[PDB]
Amino acid sequence: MLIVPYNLPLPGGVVPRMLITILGTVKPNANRIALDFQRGNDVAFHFNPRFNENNRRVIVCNTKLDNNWGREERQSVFPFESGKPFKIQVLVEPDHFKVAVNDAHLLQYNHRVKKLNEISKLGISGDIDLTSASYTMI
Ligand SMILES: O=C(NC[C@@H]1O[C@H](CO)[C@H](O)[C@H](n2cc(-c3cc(F)c(F)c(F)c3)nn2)[C@H]1O)c1ccc(F)c2ccccc12
Ligand SMILES: [Cl-]
Ligand SMILES: [Cl-]
Ligand SMILES: [Cl-]
Repeated sequence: MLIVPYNLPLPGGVVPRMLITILGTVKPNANRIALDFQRGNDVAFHFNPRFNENNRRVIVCNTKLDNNWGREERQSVFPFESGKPFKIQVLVEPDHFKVAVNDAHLLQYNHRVKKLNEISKLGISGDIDLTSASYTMI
């Protein structure tokens, strides 16, 4: 019910206490999903489930500055399943983005991009049916 890739404007950027909620369903034969919190052409926070990286499922997080990817942060907890509905919650906290999937804490990602108020778009892409994408202040 939303078209992927989908752009969600974040007006005035992000700020601590801002909660972003993404609902959708992973496609049957999924390979990849990405959420990109963007500051212009930079990617402040890339959140990238890979369903088949050398026959392993991994989430890769990173930042893109001046077209260059930095040091990846990985982990092995992988809550997504092909064919199944998911909820991703991204809570902006003072020193990191905090991600929970299906109401279970997954990971945190320390802020590398410091101008939070310039992180003004969220891109959602890859092998999903996207139901909804929104934000609220908690
Ligand atoms: O391409 C690999 N790595 C290089 C780069 O790593 C970055 C993070 O450090 C971004 O994820 C880069 N990236 C990812 C995307 C992307 C685009 C989309 F439209 C999506 F829907 C999506 F989910 C992801 N765009 N840029 C990626 O190309 C990669 C290397 C070795 C392996 F073995 C891989 C196995 C499966 C998938 C990817 C690989
Ligand atoms: Cl910055
Ligand atoms: Cl700021
Ligand atoms: Cl896409």
